[PDB]
Amino acid sequence: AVKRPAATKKAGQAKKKKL
Amino acid sequence: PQMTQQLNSDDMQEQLSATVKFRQILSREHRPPIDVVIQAGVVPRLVEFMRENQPEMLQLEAAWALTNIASGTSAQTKVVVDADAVPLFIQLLYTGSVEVKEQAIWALGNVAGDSTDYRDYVLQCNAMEPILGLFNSNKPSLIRTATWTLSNLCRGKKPQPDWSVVSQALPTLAKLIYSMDTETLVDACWAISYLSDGPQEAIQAVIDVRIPKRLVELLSHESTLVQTPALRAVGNIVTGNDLQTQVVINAGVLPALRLLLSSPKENIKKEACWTISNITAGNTEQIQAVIDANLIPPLVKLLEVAEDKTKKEACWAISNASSGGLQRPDIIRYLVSQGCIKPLCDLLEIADNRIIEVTLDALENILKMGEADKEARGLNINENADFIEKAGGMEKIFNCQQNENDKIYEKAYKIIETYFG
Repeated sequence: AVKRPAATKKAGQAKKKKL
Repeated sequence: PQMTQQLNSDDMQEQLSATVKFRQILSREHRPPIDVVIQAGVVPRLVEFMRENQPEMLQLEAAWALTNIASGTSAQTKVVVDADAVPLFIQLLYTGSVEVKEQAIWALGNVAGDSTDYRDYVLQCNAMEPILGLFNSNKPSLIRTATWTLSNLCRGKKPQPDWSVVSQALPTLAKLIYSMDTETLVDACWAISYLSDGPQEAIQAVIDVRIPKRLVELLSHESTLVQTPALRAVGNIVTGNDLQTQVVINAGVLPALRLLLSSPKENIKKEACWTISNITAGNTEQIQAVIDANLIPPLVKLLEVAEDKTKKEACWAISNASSGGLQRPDIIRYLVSQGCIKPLCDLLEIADNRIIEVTLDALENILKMGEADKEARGLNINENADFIEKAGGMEKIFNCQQNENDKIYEKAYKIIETYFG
């Protein structure tokens, strides 16, 4: 059949503040 | 200016007291005065306190402060990047103490996660080597930040990062997922989902370093912060060929997917349906394995009562499996006995044209098997045609004949004329 790559992208937080 | 004075001062004890100050003002939970600090022009001065010759304590506060400046808008980040702070951040990973490395690694995280170019930049600076070298430490806080920064260096698929460079992290990553620390487990999984997003070579590299087995365990991890990126990663792996997909199957991914289909989170169910559809796009044995794992019943319910985005994913999974009936007819007879026909028809009046096209393919496969059985046995009627009619499905396949899409009408036409004349 057909293997489909994901259409919606995903990732964690691009940046973080240190406290 | 009382602070800025002590910063630009030649007094050793004054320059530290002033650094501590700028740090704390930018370490506030509320809106940090990020622009007021840059306004004072104290950037290159704090970059200057990250050089070999500075006290351990002055490098710690200087780097800390510089980190929360990069953690702002792209502009506030570019102010730190051009003050040539990157290469000084990297060296500090080689020469600073633990406390100091924790500050410089974090800062490299914000700089790498700002854009595909600052990412490539930090990598061109050869920061991969010293970063991987950091994991020879046992300090969880240091490990967490290093995993997150490492995370940001693998991220980004548009301008894809250098593979001969980031594939170097795999060995480290393979050890990291055996960590008991939740946060660490989250970033390790994100990094792996990024790396798994490539071609058949990448996927195979993730497989060679032996990540699949533990990654599957992580699907049933306690926190959903772990499950999401782990699921995505396992998902990307099954976009590979049949042999690669089999590896994930042998690691027990199917029972794990059954659990995820009942997840309180809606997006996890969606990605679990997606993942299963790429498994039913496999060979006979793999479709048969999905069936044995008992995945169809909960997949059929989702096809009838769930968010349209999930229903679509479920549709692919069942539709893909139905194409397997040619080599093994019980596959389709099984789907039918589980009530896939009604939920399938009910999806014919949806807005998406590609889903309608995929739904109609499933129904045709079901009609075909129904016809072969009619002739093979001594039947007078195509039983799957009746099921479809009684489910109000024949009226909908009929309306599809008036859909502007070509492939749809032409197919909806073949069905009506061939099975409902």
